[PDB]
Amino acid sequence: XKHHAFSFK
Amino acid sequence: PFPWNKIRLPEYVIPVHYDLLIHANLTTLTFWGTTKVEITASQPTSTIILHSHHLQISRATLRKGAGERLSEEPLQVLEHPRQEQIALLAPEPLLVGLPYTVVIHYAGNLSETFHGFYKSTYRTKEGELRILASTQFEPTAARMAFPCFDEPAFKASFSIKIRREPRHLAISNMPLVKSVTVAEGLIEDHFDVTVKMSTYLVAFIISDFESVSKITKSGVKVSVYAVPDKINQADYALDAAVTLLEFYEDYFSIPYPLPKQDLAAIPDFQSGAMENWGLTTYRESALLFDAEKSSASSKLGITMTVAHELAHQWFGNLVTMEWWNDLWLNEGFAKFMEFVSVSVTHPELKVGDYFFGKCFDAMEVDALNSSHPVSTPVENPAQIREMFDDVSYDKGACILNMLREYLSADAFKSGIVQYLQKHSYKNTKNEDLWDSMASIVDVKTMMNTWTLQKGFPLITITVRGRNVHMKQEHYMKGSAPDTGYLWHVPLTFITSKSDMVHRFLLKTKTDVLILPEEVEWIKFNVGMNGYYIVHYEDDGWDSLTGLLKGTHTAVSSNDRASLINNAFQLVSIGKLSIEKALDLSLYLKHETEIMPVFQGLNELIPMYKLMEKRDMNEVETQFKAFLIRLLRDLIDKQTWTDEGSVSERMLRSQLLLLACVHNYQPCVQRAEGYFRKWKESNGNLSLPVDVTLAVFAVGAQSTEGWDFLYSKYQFSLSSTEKSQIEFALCRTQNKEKLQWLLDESFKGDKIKTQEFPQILTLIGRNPVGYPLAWQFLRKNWNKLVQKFELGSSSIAHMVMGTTNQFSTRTRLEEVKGFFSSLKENGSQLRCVQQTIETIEENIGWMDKNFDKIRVWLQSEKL
Ligand SMILES: *[C@@H]1O[C@H](CO)[C@@H](O[C@@H]2O[C@H](CO)[C@@H](O[C@@H]3O[C@H](CO)[C@@H](O)[C@H](O[C@H]4O[C@H](CO)[C@@H](O)[C@H](O)[C@@H]4O)[C@@H]3O)[C@H](O)[C@H]2NC(C)=O)[C@H](O)[C@H]1NC(C)=O
Ligand SMILES: *[C@@H]1O[C@H](CO)[C@@H](O[C@@H]2O[C@H](CO)[C@@H](O)[C@H](O)[C@H]2NC(C)=O)[C@H](O[C@@H]2O[C@@H](C)[C@@H](O)[C@@H](O)[C@@H]2O)[C@H]1NC(C)=O
Ligand SMILES: *[C@@H]1O[C@H](CO)[C@@H](O[C@@H]2O[C@H](CO)[C@@H](O)[C@H](O)[C@H]2NC(C)=O)[C@H](O)[C@H]1NC(C)=O
Ligand SMILES: *[C@@H]1O[C@H](CO)[C@@H](O)[C@H](O)[C@H]1NC(C)=O
Ligand code: NA
Ligand code: NA
Ligand code: NA
Ligand code: NA
Ligand SMILES: [Zn+2]
Repeated sequence: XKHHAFSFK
Repeated sequence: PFPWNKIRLPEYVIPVHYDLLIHANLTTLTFWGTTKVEITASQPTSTIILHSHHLQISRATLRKGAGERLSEEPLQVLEHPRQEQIALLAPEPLLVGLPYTVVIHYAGNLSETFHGFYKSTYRTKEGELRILASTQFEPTAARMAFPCFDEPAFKASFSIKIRREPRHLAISNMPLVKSVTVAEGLIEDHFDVTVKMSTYLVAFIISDFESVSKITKSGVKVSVYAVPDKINQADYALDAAVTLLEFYEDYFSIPYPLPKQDLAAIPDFQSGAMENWGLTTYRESALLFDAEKSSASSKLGITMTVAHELAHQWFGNLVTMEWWNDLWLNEGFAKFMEFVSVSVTHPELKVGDYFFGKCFDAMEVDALNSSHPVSTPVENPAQIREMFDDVSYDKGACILNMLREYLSADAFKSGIVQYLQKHSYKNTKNEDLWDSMASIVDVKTMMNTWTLQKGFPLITITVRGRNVHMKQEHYMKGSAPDTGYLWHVPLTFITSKSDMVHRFLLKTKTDVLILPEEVEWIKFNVGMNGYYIVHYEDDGWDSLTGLLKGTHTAVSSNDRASLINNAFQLVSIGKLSIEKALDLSLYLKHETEIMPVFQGLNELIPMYKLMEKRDMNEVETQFKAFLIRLLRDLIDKQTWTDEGSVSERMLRSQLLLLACVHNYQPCVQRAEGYFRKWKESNGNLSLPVDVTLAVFAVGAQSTEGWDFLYSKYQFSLSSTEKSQIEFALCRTQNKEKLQWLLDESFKGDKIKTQEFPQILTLIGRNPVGYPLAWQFLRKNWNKLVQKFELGSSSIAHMVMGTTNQFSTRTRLEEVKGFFSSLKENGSQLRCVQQTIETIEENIGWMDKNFDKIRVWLQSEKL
C-alpha cells in the first residue's frame, strides 16, 4: 504494497 | 434462472489442479484461453459454480477419467455477471469423491485497467511505443484471466502454458521447462507446475524485458527484470533480494520452495508491488535505483519493498488467510517483517527507529468512528479491496510488535515458526495464530481485544505519591463516555529513578501499581511500542513539558515524538488545551532528531492546511512563520549536499523543502540560484539529490521554470527525478497549468495514469488548486472508478486527498451531497465515511481552536 510514496524525496 | 444466489462459491466442489493455456496477442490486444480444472465434489451436484468476469465462454465440457473408459460431455453455460459467476450444468449429477475435469474455452480482451491480464506500455529512448502484457490478480481478478474457483482457500497447483510470438519473452511463477514451436511464428512455453497456492498468486508476463541474476547460498536463482533502457538500474534490488531471501530462509528455517524468484519492474502498476509466488512485480519506482539520481528515501523504500514482498512468500503464499476478513494475517505480518528483516540485513538503515510512525499512521484512521476492527467481515470485491488499508497493514504490524514485546522475541518467534510449519500450503484464521502463540499466557483473550474491536484506548495516569493509578477508556474523536470497549493493554513505563522498562498488564477499567520510591516524573508507552495513547492528570503534562524543555535528552527521541503526538491527540478530545499542546511543541526549538522533528511537522502542518482552505491568510501566515522560526536553527545548519546517514539526508531534504515552500528567504535564494544554474546547464547539471525537491519546487513557480521542468520530464529514466518533477509542477499557483496536469495524467500519454492519484492529491493540497482537484474528481468520477476500482486505495487516496482538509459546513454538504448521489457506484465507500467524519471533526476543531491559536500566536512566547 500500500505504502508507495517514498519516491517523492 | 441462475442456480446460485450467493457471492461466495459453494463449498462442496473443490479444485485440485489447473492446466492454463493462454494465447495473448499484443497487436490486437486480445487473448484466448483453455482452462482445464480437475475437481471433486463432496455432495451430489449437477451444477458447477465458479468465477468468470468479462470472459466470453465459447465451450465447456466435463470429462470423466480412465484410460480406455475416458468419456466427455458438454456443459450448459449460464452467467451471472454481477456475482461474477458462471454455472456449468451437467446432464448427470457428479458422483461424490470421483475426479472430473472441467474444460473451458474462452476469449477476452486485454484489460485497460491495472488488474486482470492487462496492457502496459513504454517508449524506447528513440520514442517508439512498446506494449507488454502483465497480470495483477489480488484480490479478485484471476477470474478476469481464466475461469476459476477464485477464493483464496481453494488452493491448487497450476501448470501454465503460454503461446507467444518468437520475438517476445514469457515468464510466469515457475521456471520455463520447454518451448515448442507450434505454428509459423507461434511458440508454446511450458512452465513447471506450481506448489499448492491460491488463484490470486498466478502470474505471467509477455514482454521484451531484460534481466540480471544472482544465486542464493541455498541455490535459488534470483533475477530482476526490467525494460532494456532501465535494466542497468536493477543491481541494488537484485543484491537486496538475495540478502533478504537468505535472511528469511535462515530466520524461519523454512526454505523457499521454488527454484527461482523473479522481481519484475512493470511500467504501469497500480499498487506498490505484488508478491506473486516466484514472480513478484513492482512499480518501477519501487524497485529501480539510479545511483546518481535516486533519493535516500527511495533507497530505503526499495529495500523495505523487497523485504515486504519476500516476507509474503511465507506470510501470504506458503500460509494464506482463509478469507479476506483476516487479510491482516498476510499484510500485517509482511509489514512487520520489513522491520524484523531489514534491521538485520541493512543495520545502517536503523529502520527500527521509524517503526512507531506506522502506528501513528494507523491511529489517524483508527481514531474515527468509521474505522473497523483488524478482523472484520467482507463479501464483495469492493469491500475486499477496502481491507488493503492502514488498519490491516500498520495497525496489524503494530499490534504484532506490541505482542512480541509482551511475549519476548524468542517466544514470539517460536510461535510464528510453529504457525508457519503447521499451516504450510494451507489457510489460517485469526484464531489459528493465537493457538500457535499460546502453544509455546492467555494470548487469545488479549489479542481478541486488539483484533475484534476497532480503535484504541486512552490510558489515564494519576499519581499520588508512590501510588500510580491507571484507567483505560476508549479514545473517540470529537470529545468522555464510550461503548464500554475494554482491552488487555501491556503497559510499559520508565521514571526519573529508573530507565529500566517496567511492565504492567492492564486488563480492567482501572488498576494501580506502587512505585518503590517517589519519582519526579513517569512516562508510559516506552518507545511507543504499545497501541495506545496516554494522558497524565494534575501536573503531569506541565511536568513532562518542563522535562522536554530542560533536558529533553532524559527520554529517547521516539519517546519525545510520542509525547508530541499524544499531546495533540488529547486536544481533539478535550483533555488538553491547544495552548498547552502548542506550549509543549516549543521545545522543538532545540530538537535535532528526525523522528520528533517529523512528528512535530505531522501535528502542526495539518493545522495550516485547514487554514489554507479558509479566509484566514493572516493567522495562516503567522502560523507558518511560527513553524519556520521554531525550526530555523536546524534549517540553518543543513548543508546543501548529499552528505551523511540516510536519516540525515531525509531530514535535510524535508527541512529545505519546508523552508523554501514557506518563503524562508535564505533557502529560497539558494534554491533559485541552483535552479537557474540547472536550467542554464540545459538540465545537465548534477544537483545534490537532497536539495532537488526544494530547487525544483522553487523553480516551478515561474512560467519559464515550470515549462522547462516539464520539458525535461519526457526524457528522464529516473523514478526519483520524475517524482520530484511531478511534485514541483503541482506546486504552481497558475491554475491553468494545474488543470493541464490533471487532464494529461488522466489521459496517461505524457504522464502515466499510475501517477494520477498522487497528482490529484498534490493539487488538492495546493492552496490554489484544491477547488480544481475536487471539481475534477466529481466530473471524472465514473472513468476514475473504471480505471482504479471502487474500494481501491487509489480511489480512497483521491477521495481523502481532495476533501479531508475542508472545515466548513458548506464544504461538508458538497461532500455528503456528491457521494450520496452515486448510489451503487460510490455512495457506500468507507473512505467516503472517513472523509466526512474527518471534515466534521475539522469543523469542530477549527470552531473551538482557531481563535485560541490566533491569540497564542500573538503572545509571541517564541
Ligand atoms: C497476433 O495477430 C497478428 C495479426 O493478426 C499476427 O500477425 C500475423 O502473423 C502471421 C504469421 O506469423 C503473418 O502471416 C505470415 O507471414 C509470413 C511473412 O509474409 C509468411 O511467410 C507466412 O506464410 C507461411 O505460413 C502461412 C500459414 O498461414 C502459409 O499460408 C504460407 O504458405 C507460408 O507457409 C504467413 O503468411 C501475418 O503477416 C501477420 N499479420 C500482421 C498484420 O502482422 C500475429 O502472428 C499474432 N500473434 C499471436 C501470438 O497470435
Ligand atoms: C550530461 O551530459 C552528458 C552528455 O550527454 C551525459 O553523459 C552521457 O550520459 C549518457 C546517459 O548516462 C550516456 O549514455 C553517455 O555515454 C554519456 N556521454 C558522455 C560523453 O559521457 C551526462 O550523464 C552523466 O555522465 C555520464 C558519463 C554517465 O556517468 C551518466 O550516468 C551521468 O548521468 C549528463 N549528466 C547529467 C547529470 O545528466
Ligand atoms: C472484446 O471487445 C470486443 C469489441 O471489439 C467485443 O466484441 C463485440 O461483442 C459484442 C457483444 O458480444 C458484439 O455484438 C460485437 O459484434 C463484437 N464486436 C466485434 C468487432 O466482434 C468482445 O465481446 C469483447 N470481449 C469480451 C470477453 O468482453
Ligand atoms: C458511530 O457509527 C455507528 C454506526 O453508524 C452509530 O450507531 C453511532 O452513533 C456512531 N457514533 C457517533 C458518535 O456518531
Ligand atoms: Na525508548
Ligand atoms: Na507499551
Ligand atoms: Na485503502
Ligand atoms: Na494507485
Ligand atoms: Zn503486502
